[PDB]
Amino acid sequence: CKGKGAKCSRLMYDCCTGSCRSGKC
Amino acid sequence: KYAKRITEWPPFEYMILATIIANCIVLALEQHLPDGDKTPMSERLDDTEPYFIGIFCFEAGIKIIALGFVSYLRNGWNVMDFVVVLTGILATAGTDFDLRTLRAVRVLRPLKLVSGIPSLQVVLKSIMKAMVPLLQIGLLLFFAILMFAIIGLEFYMGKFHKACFPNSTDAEPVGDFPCGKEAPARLCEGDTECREYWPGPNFGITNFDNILFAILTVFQCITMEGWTDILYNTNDAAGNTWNWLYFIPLIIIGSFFMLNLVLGVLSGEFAKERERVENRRAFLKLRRQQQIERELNGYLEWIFKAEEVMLAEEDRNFRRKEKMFRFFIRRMVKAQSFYWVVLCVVALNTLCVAMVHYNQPRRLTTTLYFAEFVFLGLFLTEMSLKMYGLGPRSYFRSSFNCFDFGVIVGSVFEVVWAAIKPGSSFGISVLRALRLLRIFKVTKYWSSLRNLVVSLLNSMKSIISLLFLLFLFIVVFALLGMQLFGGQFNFQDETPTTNFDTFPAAILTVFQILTGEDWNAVMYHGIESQGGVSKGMFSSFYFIVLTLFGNYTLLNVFLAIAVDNLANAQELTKDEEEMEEAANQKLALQKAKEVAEVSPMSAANISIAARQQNSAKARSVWEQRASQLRLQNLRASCEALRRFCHYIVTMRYFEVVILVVIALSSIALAAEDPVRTDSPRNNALKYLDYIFTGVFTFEMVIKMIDLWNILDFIVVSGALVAFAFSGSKGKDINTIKSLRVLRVLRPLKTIKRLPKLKAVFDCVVNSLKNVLNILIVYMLFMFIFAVIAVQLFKGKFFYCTDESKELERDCRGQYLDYEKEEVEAQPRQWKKYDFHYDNVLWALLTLFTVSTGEGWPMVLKHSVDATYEEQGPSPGYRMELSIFYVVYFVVFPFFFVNIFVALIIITFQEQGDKVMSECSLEKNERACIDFAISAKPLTRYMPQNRQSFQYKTWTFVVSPPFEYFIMAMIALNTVVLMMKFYDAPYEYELMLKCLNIVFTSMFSMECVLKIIAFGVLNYFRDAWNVFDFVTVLGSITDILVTEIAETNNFINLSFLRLFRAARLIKLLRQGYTIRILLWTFVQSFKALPYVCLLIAMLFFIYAIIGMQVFGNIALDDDTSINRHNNFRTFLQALMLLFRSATGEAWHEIMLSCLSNQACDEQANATECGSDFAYFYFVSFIFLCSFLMLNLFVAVIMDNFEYLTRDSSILGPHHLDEFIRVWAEYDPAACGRISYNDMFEMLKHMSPPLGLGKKCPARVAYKRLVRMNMPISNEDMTVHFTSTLMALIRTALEIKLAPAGTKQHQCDAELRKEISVVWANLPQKTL
Ligand SMILES: CCCCCCCCCCCCCCCCCC(=O)OC[C@H](COP(=O)(O)OCCN)OC(=O)CCCCCCCCCCCCCCCCC
Ligand SMILES: CC(C)CCC[C@@H](C)[C@H]1CC[C@H]2[C@@H]3CC=C4C[C@@H](OC(=O)CCC(=O)O)CC[C@]4(C)[C@H]3CC[C@]12C
Ligand SMILES: CC(C)CCC[C@@H](C)[C@H]1CC[C@H]2[C@@H]3CC=C4C[C@@H](OC(=O)CCC(=O)O)CC[C@]4(C)[C@H]3CC[C@]12C
Ligand SMILES: CC(C)CCC[C@@H](C)[C@H]1CC[C@H]2[C@@H]3CC=C4C[C@@H](O)CC[C@]4(C)[C@H]3CC[C@]12C
Ligand SMILES: CC(C)CCC[C@@H](C)[C@H]1CC[C@H]2[C@@H]3CC=C4C[C@@H](O)CC[C@]4(C)[C@H]3CC[C@]12C
Ligand SMILES: CC(C)CCC[C@@H](C)[C@H]1CC[C@H]2[C@@H]3CC=C4C[C@@H](O)CC[C@]4(C)[C@H]3CC[C@]12C
Ligand SMILES: CC(C)CCC[C@@H](C)[C@H]1CC[C@H]2[C@@H]3CC=C4C[C@@H](O)CC[C@]4(C)[C@H]3CC[C@]12C
Ligand SMILES: CC(C)CCC[C@@H](C)[C@H]1CC[C@H]2[C@@H]3CC=C4C[C@@H](O)CC[C@]4(C)[C@H]3CC[C@]12C
Ligand SMILES: *[C@@H]1O[C@H](CO)[C@@H](O)[C@H](O)[C@H]1NC(C)=O
Ligand SMILES: [Ca+2]
Repeated sequence: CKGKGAKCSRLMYDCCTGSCRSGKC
Repeated sequence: KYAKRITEWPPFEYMILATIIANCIVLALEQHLPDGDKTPMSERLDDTEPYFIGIFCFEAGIKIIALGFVSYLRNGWNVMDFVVVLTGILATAGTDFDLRTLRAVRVLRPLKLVSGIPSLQVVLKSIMKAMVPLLQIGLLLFFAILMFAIIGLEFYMGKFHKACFPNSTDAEPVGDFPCGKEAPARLCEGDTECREYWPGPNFGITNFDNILFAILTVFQCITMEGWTDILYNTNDAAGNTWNWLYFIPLIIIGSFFMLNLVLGVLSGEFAKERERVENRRAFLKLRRQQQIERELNGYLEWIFKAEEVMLAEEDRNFRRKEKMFRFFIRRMVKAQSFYWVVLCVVALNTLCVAMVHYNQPRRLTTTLYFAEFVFLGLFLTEMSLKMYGLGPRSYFRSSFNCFDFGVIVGSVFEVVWAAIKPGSSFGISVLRALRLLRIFKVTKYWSSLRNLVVSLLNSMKSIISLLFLLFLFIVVFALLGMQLFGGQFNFQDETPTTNFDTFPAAILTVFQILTGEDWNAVMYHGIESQGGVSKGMFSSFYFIVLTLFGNYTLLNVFLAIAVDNLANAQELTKDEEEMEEAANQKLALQKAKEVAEVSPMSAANISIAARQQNSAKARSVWEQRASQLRLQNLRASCEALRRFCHYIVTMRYFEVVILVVIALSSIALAAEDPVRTDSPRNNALKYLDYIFTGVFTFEMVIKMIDLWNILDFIVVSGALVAFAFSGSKGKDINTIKSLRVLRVLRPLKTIKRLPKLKAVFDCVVNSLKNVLNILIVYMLFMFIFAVIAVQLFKGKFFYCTDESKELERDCRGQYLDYEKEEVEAQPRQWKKYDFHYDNVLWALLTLFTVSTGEGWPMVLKHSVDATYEEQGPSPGYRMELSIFYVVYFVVFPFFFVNIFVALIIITFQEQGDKVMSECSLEKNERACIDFAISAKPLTRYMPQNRQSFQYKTWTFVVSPPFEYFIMAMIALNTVVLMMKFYDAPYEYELMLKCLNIVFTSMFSMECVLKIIAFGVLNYFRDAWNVFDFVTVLGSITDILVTEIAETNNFINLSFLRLFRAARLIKLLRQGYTIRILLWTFVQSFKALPYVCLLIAMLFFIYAIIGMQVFGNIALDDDTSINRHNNFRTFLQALMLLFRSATGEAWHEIMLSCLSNQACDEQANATECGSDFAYFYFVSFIFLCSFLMLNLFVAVIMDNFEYLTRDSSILGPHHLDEFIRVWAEYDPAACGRISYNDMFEMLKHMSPPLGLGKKCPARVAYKRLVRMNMPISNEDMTVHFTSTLMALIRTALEIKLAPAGTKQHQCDAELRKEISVVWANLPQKTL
């Protein structure tokens, strides 16, 4: 999964912790 | 003709249903790939279309030569079949490029099987019967959305396009948030600039550029899905001073009020439908069969006792020995000893299966492994013994033993399965904990709990049909989404888990959208897939329909079921009491009728024992309305030092000073700095706390020198200790914080000080006590699911920081991370996901967060990717496990929450009267009579001169053409007002401004003309004309400020633009049904202010506690506690609490403050944030919601008589129409009016009340004559005191017609029911 501060997509649900807000985990 | 009779034999229909099912399976087997790729299996399946089309054409061809046409085509289902087959034929023969909209019709093929099963058609008709009253509500909802969108068009239009750009190199915004150019907005950080044009936050989709975008974003904001993101964008684009004032009402009016209205209308519809003859006749049958079984049980007990006596006397003096053993066995399983032993065994089994956690000792694993076999054997032996004793048929007679037998066989299957293949566990041996429900038998709440299950089981057909009809519509929408966005979500880095490629993925996506979680994100992604915000917005219509008609369809399926079954249960329970007591008394009548030789003392025994059970006559308003509806339906069918302290406490002007001291202390709590502890303000508050607690201890000693008192003691002593430890060094800072937090109990002292607030608190407590039992059942079921999830998922929620490593021993060292286009070395560390199922408590927390719907797709992904006990995730390893979550969603958030709501609705006790003895003959009769009692005959105040000028203006203004023209002006003004957009041409803006000018001038013209038409004080008498005057002067002020020089840099004056947006309420008059509903609900809301005060006090207490405990968390971004959502201030804490109450990321906020947070720089502490949040957030979501659910019902019941109208004898609402009609004739009061007007007046009003047709006029001709009439006085006398009285007195509860002689008794009864009205009616009664 993606780490803290990494660029993400909300609909991937691939942030290790937290949600994908404003395009960043 | 001849073909019809010889082909409609049932196997033909069954063969057609099989074809439809096969076609559905083929449509489910399809697969979609991007960029024109195709699987070979799709090519194979495409060949099957001609067969299905030919079969459907044949089936629709045989019906045309057996029913004709434009009668075969009379049925709508036949029309749908015909259009489906026609589109199929066209698609087969259509080689042209235009087939996308023609191939989409195939998604209606599953609906064909609804037309083939008439039971499904009946169920669909029943479910859609409740959506007709809701349509008006929807209209109101639309009126809300537009009304806010226009406002959002006037304040936030073109505000999200500025962004921080580096120095104009290639237009790459450093951040995804709007910024402001040197303003109270979010300033750019570093060396970037707030440049012009940036698409927007969510691909430029959520904005207020024109009316369509505004409507879409407002609708997306009233579903409480991502509204906080838009709030934060507006905050950082224009300052957070006033944005809340736009969004809190929009949530309050658009979400809470709308849901309350929908909830009330649906409950009223259910109540009205429950008392139809076809449903009452089935309920009577269900009750009669239960009553027969209850008697038969005791009679077989009689028979068995006799049989064993016979056998004993025969044997006392082979088959005999085994028969005696069987009788002894059949008696050792019906004793309390066996009951308690088996219950203790079940409890021990539950305790041992509930200790399973991750990384438990091996000894515990082996002990539980052996105990599983021991318990299975014990239960097997108990089942066999009971079956041998009672007998097979008698054993399976009870519905509870069938469940036990099924659980036993499933447990045996699980044991053998796990023995032949060690590994995963199905989780069936935990279901034995449901047998623990037999603890309710020894209670007094068995009948209620057991009648609900008897009601449920009686409706397996309806529930299955309803549950299969919900699945049928979820499968139709999944196929439609597969046709629309199938294989088109690869326009980014990776395809999302929420896609429409396969059928399982599409149906899971549709289910997730139905649960409402992250549906707006899927809408944005699908719009981008269809292409940009320019040409892709039409696809958004797919998600609106799925959201609307999925949000209220579920609420129509699951609430109705509950509102039915629970209600049935209640009735049954109540009946089972009345059918008993009314019989028991009869026995006491026979026990005295049998004895005449001795003075019977049993006659008085029933008299003294009859009033002990008649004290619990609760009879909630639902039951009273049901009884009245039954009466109406049957009637319609028939017609066809101690002294000194005592003086101090008893002083009348003493509670007020204590109350104001409490309030001042509460405000002192509110105004505090959690982070800047070393502040002069905090020192002042410390001083005030000294004086405040000093006065609290001063009012305690003297109050005790002569339950709630304990509370006061703890809040006084708690502060005392804090003061004792304050005059020294930092001794026990933990206790210091605890005692400071304990200070939040100051407002609670008011609960007993205000009688109304205590009353509403007691109402909340009674509501909780009315549902504690269902609460216990819910907790047991959730514990069972938690244990199942622990068995399924424990240990499998671990991961490595790089996805290449799947084991802990490999997750060590450094790894190359490819982020921000710069490879960097990162530590390789083995971590665990935030929400897991390691033990039963963690599973319960995770399942609670899932039940709230927040972040449940994330845990679904983590559960699907789970592989093994100590391995890392593998994507899509176990998709079938999603069944679990789906089942969970069907049970707790859909079924149990709805039965909670229904149980609170049907058991809501009357609080306004608190007694059943006022007149015992009037529920709405008195309400409708008081309407004519209070209001005097208001007139229009026609001119008294009518010379040349004032009469001309009066006639012109009151002319119906004038009001037509003014309503047209309202419509054109609101069309022009929503016609503005972003970056419009200058001449376009000038034209809009000129239209506003001319419209405002016209409205000022009407406002000044009504003055000379009516008068100065006569115009402002009405509360609406003053509103028109205020809004037109506001429009004039705004237009003068816009045209003439504007306020340069002083206090802002941009709110006046709202005034011209207030004219929409001016067209709300024409909604005669909408206006009365809105007024009724608002008036009910204004009648219950103390429950709102209780909710506000809950918010205040929780905000203060959160401010004290979590106030000094670091404001670091990228977490859930940041510059937008924090506990820093009282207002920020309240906003955070509101965000959690609606529910946005409350679990994320909970995780963001737990005991290991980097702490604020200015804060004096080094470790701030506690694990109290686990309680803090979980209780709040419990409390707030409950209070809200108590508020909503408290309004709904207040209007229940309106929500269950069944308008045939409508009297409360027709008085206003009668007044409107009568105001045309009467100039003023005048005392009395002439004779001729009333004869026409009887026809001027609505005919339904007084004469439906020409024939009922005879009854009217009977009302004016044949009885004493005020004709005894002057000939010209009013009859409004004698006509509408007569109609409302004879329409219902009519008794003076059969006799016509005992008028004085009825008059005396009426007068004594209105004894204190200051004797104003005496003249009206004549
Ligand atoms: C179904 C019924 C629906 C109707 C009822 C509910 C409606 C409630 C919401 C009404 C709107 C409230 C305000 C919404 C916008 C908030 C203001 C905002 O975001 O902008 C700040 C504004 C100017 O911002 P900016 O452009 O930065 O200033 C110039 C830059 N140098 O700064 C300002 O000066 C803005 C001032 C805002 C208003 C001040 C207080 C008004 C009080 C309102 C009372 C209730 C409303 C009654 C009327 C309802 C609508 C007709
Ligand atoms: C159905 C009724 C009988 C409820 C009974 C409560 C127990 C089933 C619950 C509550 C206390 C829970 C225990 C309290 C907390 C924990 C976490 C955990 O304890 C540990 O210290 C090990 C964790 C680690 O070191 O990683 C093991 C499960 C255990 C004791 C729980 C197992 C399940 C328990 C025993
Ligand atoms: C109101 C109720 C009755 C409607 C609930 C809808 C369910 C019937 C749907 C929605 C979720 C669907 C589930 C969504 C995803 C999956 C996994 C899927 O299994 C697979 O075959 C995937 C394997 C693969 O292809 O890799 C189909 C079953 C299941 C749980 C589906 C079964 C049908 C479910 C349970
Ligand atoms: C509705 C009532 C009972 C709620 C309590 C009133 C709240 C809204 C009032 C009471 C006292 C007020 C505080 C008084 C003084 C200050 C200091 C100032 O530099 C920032 C605002 C702040 C911190 C105020 C915020 C709002 C406040 C906390
Ligand atoms: C009895 C209750 C309502 C008292 C609440 C009154 C509030 C509004 C009063 C009480 C004490 C006051 C503070 C006392 C001292 C200071 C320090 C000064 O450098 C700035 C103002 C400031 C921060 C005051 C702001 C207003 C204040 C917080
Ligand atoms: C109706 C309720 C109260 C009791 C029945 C619910 C429980 C016992 C049932 C409902 C649906 C079931 C799931 C259905 C399918 C699967 C997939 C399988 O590969 C593992 C087990 C698993 C995940 C089941 C576990 C048990 C389960 C969750
Ligand atoms: C009720 C209807 C018939 C009248 C009210 C709707 C009017 C105000 C709506 C309907 C369609 C809308 C237009 C739809 C498309 C565009 C193109 C865009 O680039 C600028 C805005 C603009 C020009 C909109 C302006 C507002 C608009 C004209
Ligand atoms: C009314 C009851 C149930 C309130 C809930 C009490 C429990 C759940 C709360 C009360 C105070 C809390 C403690 C407050 C502070 C800390 C310090 C932190 O570094 C670790 C957690 C720890 C130790 C918390 C654990 C949870 C805790 C003990
Ligand atoms: C870089 O930014 C500064 C100020 O932000 C501006 O004056 C300068 O012109 C920019 N550089 C270029 C090449 O335009
Ligand atoms: Ca959500």
